Amino acid sequence: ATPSLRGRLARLGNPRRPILKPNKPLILANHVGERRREKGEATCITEMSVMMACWKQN
Amino acid sequence: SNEDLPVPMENPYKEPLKKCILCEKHVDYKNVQLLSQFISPFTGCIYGRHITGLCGKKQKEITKAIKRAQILGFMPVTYKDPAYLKDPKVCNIKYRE
Amino acid sequence: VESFASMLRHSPLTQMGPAKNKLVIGQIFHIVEDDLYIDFGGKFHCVCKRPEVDGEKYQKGTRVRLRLLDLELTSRFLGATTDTTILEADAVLLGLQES
Amino acid sequence: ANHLKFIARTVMVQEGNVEGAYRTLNRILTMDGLIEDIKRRRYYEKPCRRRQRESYETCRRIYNMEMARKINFLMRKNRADPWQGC
Amino acid sequence: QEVLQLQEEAKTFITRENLEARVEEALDSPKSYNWAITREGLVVRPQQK
Amino acid sequence: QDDPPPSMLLLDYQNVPGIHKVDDVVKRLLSLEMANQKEKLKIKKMQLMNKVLENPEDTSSLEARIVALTVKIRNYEEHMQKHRKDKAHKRFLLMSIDQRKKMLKNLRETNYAVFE
Amino acid sequence: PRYELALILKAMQRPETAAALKRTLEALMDRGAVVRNLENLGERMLPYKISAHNQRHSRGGYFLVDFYAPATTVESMMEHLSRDIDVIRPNIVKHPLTQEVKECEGIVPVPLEEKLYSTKKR
Amino acid sequence: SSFSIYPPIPGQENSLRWAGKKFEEIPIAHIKASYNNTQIQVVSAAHQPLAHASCGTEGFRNAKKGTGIAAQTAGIAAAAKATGKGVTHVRVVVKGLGPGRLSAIKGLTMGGLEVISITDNTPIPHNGCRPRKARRL
RNA sequence: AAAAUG
RNA sequence: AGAGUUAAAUUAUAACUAAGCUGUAAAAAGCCCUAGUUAAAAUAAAAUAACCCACGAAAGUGACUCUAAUAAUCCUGACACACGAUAGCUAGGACCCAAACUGGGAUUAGAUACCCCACUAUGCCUAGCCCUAAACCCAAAUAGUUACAUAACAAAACUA
Ligand SMILES: [Mg+2]
Ligand SMILES: [Mg+2]
Ligand SMILES: [Mg+2]
Ligand SMILES: [Mg+2]
Ligand SMILES: [Mg+2]
Ligand SMILES: [Mg+2]
Ligand SMILES: [Mg+2]
Ligand SMILES: [Mg+2]
Ligand SMILES: [Mg+2]
Ligand SMILES: [Mg+2]
Ligand SMILES: [Mg+2]
Ligand SMILES: [Mg+2]
Ligand SMILES: [Mg+2]
Ligand SMILES: [Mg+2]
Ligand SMILES: [Mg+2]
Ligand SMILES: [Mg+2]
Ligand SMILES: [Mg+2]
Ligand SMILES: [Mg+2]
Ligand SMILES: [Mg+2]
Ligand SMILES: [Mg+2]
Ligand SMILES: [Mg+2]
Ligand SMILES: [Zn+2]
Repeated sequence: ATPSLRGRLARLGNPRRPILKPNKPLILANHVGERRREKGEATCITEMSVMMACWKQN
Repeated sequence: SNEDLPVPMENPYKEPLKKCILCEKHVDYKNVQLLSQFISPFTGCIYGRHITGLCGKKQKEITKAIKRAQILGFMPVTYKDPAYLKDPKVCNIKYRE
Repeated sequence: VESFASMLRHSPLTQMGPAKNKLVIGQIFHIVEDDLYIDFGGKFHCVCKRPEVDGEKYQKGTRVRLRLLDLELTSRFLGATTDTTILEADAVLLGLQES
Repeated sequence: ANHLKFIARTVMVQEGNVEGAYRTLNRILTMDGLIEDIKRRRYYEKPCRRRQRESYETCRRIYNMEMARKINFLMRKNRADPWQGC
Repeated sequence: QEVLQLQEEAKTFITRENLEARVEEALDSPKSYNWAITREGLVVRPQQK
Repeated sequence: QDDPPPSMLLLDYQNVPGIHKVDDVVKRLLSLEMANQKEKLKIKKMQLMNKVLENPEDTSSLEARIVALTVKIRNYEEHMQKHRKDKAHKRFLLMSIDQRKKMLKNLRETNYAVFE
Repeated sequence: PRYELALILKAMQRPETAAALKRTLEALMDRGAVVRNLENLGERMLPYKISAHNQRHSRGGYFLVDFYAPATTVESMMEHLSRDIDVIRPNIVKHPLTQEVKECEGIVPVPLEEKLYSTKKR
Repeated sequence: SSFSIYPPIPGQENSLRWAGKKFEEIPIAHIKASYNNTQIQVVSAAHQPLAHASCGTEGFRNAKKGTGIAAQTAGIAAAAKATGKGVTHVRVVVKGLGPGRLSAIKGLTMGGLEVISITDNTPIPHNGCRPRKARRL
């Protein structure tokens, strides 16, 4: 469920201390963010290790 | 002069408000079996509103009861008791997928 | 001369009351490859999925039974002055004019 | 220390599957918030920064939940348009 | 009514004469406050086991 | 200083019949010995209003309010005598003194005989 | 019941527990408090190993002593039970029965807050 | 095949055996996976250290011991030293969050040990000691 | 990581 | 505001194992009276609950228990009275951990800085001072209205 928003921001009618302090106005935009491309990582370091074990032993 | 005009009266189709599972119940610090259903079995954290689904009063009351029982010597803090581990699942959190 | 208060008091929509979990008859007026546009007749047209049983029997003009959920799906969002209208209704399929 | 050991944050391996049991255990900690708690407790954060982090996280969560709600509301209009050409 | 309610409870209080009986009775009559809940909102007791 | 007895059978269980017929066990529980400080505040308010005021029912009156706040001022001074570093209750006592003085000025302006 | 006392006694023999309870209730009465009921919760595993009186305690019997006591005598009983060597953990709280159960009215639906920003055209 | 991920606590009457021993007698592999090192020590159920191997002891160096490869090699050598004393099953206890966390866990399996249980005993102070100041001022 | 001036 | 208590971590302290531990993009310095596991007082702080928005006039407050307790039959109002985060001063006590300053090691042409290690004042308790903050929600207090009406941005425009 969506968190409550009543009495959170600093307004003229709000009597209490503001709770949330938005960096940018909380207006729902008309476009979603572009999907993030995942950061790559090295592959089979585990099998490279057993490959080099033969070379260090033999 | 029209007898078919709408009359300003209360809504008859007003559905009853949803109740938390413990509305009009008694929360206690000695009921470790009840307090254990709202704590994680592996870590011991107290579940939030989005997990339990309790209205505003009983969430604070169950939190205070858990915190009191953890220090009075009735319930462990780090884990949920295996004796009460087999209780029915009330929380809405799913770990194993 | 009949007055609008008088005919609205006897309108079927007034007799239905809330539109939640109400059984209505609708007639299909448009057909998509897999979506059926059913006009239950209240304000808007609902869109339903073609079932697996007797799927060939759903044609244009066919009368079906619906369990109405909402007359018009609207809701409020952040920073919106008014609702976001879906121009549709919510209903589910039960049968096709069982008579 | 005072509690009995091998009860909390323990996952039992099934049929020798260790890689998946570790993923299950990692899911336990991520969904209980322990991983972020450790990464945050590595270095101390001042209360002024803690309040800003809480406010930013709450605003981001509210925006994300509202966007997801609108997306799920508008999923119905994903169907192919039958009035093409009008 | 509250005075009458307490009057009935005054008979079952623990006193010097009742100390020896009450201690032994408590040592032989264990009590449990454990009770759980369900999603429907009903209470379930472990005492039927 | 006033000395309210601990076995006084406090106000909430004083005007009901049959209080003296029950035994000492019930009478002790229904007395000030088992009571908190707010009960003693009510008892002191009652005992001061029965002797200082002329109409105990007229609470909205200036002199009744002055007596009611005098009870609270005495309680606040007693609290101060125990807690020296308490600044919140010190502020409460100092503001109640000003309120009582303001209403005493108003009473002096309106009804002189009652003020004296 | 006004006050409640959650007495965690050391796990020990039946006559020793009887004597400890008798002397504890005698100490409760000597301060001017009437004990209303005595309840035994049974001897279970302690949630954690409690270190008290230079002893590591793993077991312990639970007891519930509800009574009526003046507000002035609450602390002296705590000091007595602290130096009592057969008590693992003394705790005096308010009895849960004196707080009346208010009507837990239910989940009142809260609407989405609106007019948080002006009507400027973005 | 009703299998529960919950631990077999000694308080119950369950019947589970690994190489003829109960869950309470199976040795422990304490694995501290720090941000710059990974230390593995195999102790018995009686808290007697059997095998100890760490990336520093594996002939590594300052920054090369922080990688997951050093953790895997340390796990392999710790597994070899454990098998030297005749052990079959062990319970892994992971301490700390680091890069050599999963790699040194799988190192025991690569070196010839069967992992039956993994317990995350990570230090989580409930706002106890104040940690050091944040970097990048 | 680093890294000034016109 | 007082009084009492501690669940996790940390440490002074003992026992087994190892020759390394810490440290960063990489190193060096430091510690090898070092490190891992099993037990362990004192001090400091108070995970999740909190997607909660309550209390207090403000500063401020969210580990537990008990006591006292949160002015005004409720307008505004000072240079008068009382408070007033952190930082700083005095006396006594405490010191796990963090850290101004300082001393070493990195980088740089220089680095009396950002990076690493150690430590002091200090952060902790009682008593007495100091009376300062981007003490800001930069929006004064009290009762109101959605009438006329967008310099711009931002939290809409306004009355007595
Ligand atoms: Mg306020
Ligand atoms: Mg901004
Ligand atoms: Mg933006
Ligand atoms: Mg700065
Ligand atoms: Mg120049
Ligand atoms: Mg103090
Ligand atoms: Mg401890
Ligand atoms: Mg010391
Ligand atoms: Mg060196
Ligand atoms: Mg805490
Ligand atoms: Mg008030
Ligand atoms: Mg004024
Ligand atoms: Mg100050
Ligand atoms: Mg200071
Ligand atoms: Mg110091
Ligand atoms: Mg330091
Ligand atoms: Mg230097
Ligand atoms: Mg401020
Ligand atoms: Mg200003
Ligand atoms: Mg003003
Ligand atoms: Mg413009
Ligand atoms: Zn409820």
